[PDB]
Amino acid sequence: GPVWRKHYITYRINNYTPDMNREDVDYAIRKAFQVWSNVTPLKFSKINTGMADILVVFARGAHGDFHAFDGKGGILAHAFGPGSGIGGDAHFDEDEFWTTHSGGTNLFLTAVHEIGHSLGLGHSSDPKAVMFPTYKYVDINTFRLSADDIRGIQSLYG
Ligand SMILES: CCCCCC[C@H](CC(=O)O)C(=O)c1ccc(C#Cc2ccc(Cl)cc2)cc1
Ligand SMILES: [Ca+2]
Ligand SMILES: [Ca+2]
Ligand SMILES: [Ca+2]
Ligand SMILES: [Zn+2]
Ligand SMILES: [Zn+2]
Repeated sequence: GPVWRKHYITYRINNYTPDMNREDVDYAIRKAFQVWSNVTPLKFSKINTGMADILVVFARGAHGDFHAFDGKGGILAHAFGPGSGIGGDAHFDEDEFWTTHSGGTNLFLTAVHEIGHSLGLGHSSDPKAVMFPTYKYVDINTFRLSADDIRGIQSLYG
């Protein structure tokens, strides 16, 4: 049907992963959402029934990701552009070992990046902006966002 929205976005979480703790995914995804929403004119909303805009699914390198990247570290996940259905969703290398709160890779870091890809604009290309390709494990404790960066996205279409 006729799709043309620019404020209210939908979201859906996969089966809470097989390993990754569900409560952990909700907390990490919740915090990232507030950071992306509180810095954006477009509010977001998760559900668990009807179709949604940003869909988060856990899979191992196979369906793409450049002939299946890794499954034990390296990258964490990726997301596509707009569109419908599949478009706007992301895939996290579930095969690997994810660590909630601490122990390695946090869901928050991937949640913020994955989310920004769906809504957030282009990247910065610079070892500092929460979007750049270069991966660097960093507990959310230091996950800080430049005022100019967040202010630019909110000031653009907001
Ligand atoms: C050109 C292909 C890019 C692949 C790079 C790996 C992939 C990119 C993506 O998420 O889309 C990935 O899984 C990934 C890459 C970077 C990060 C990060 C980060 C980060 C580091 C430090 C700070 Cl302060 C903030 C964020 C996460 C996942
Ligand atoms: Ca990985
Ligand atoms: Ca989608
Ligand atoms: Ca896993
Ligand atoms: Zn993928
Ligand atoms: Zn990116």
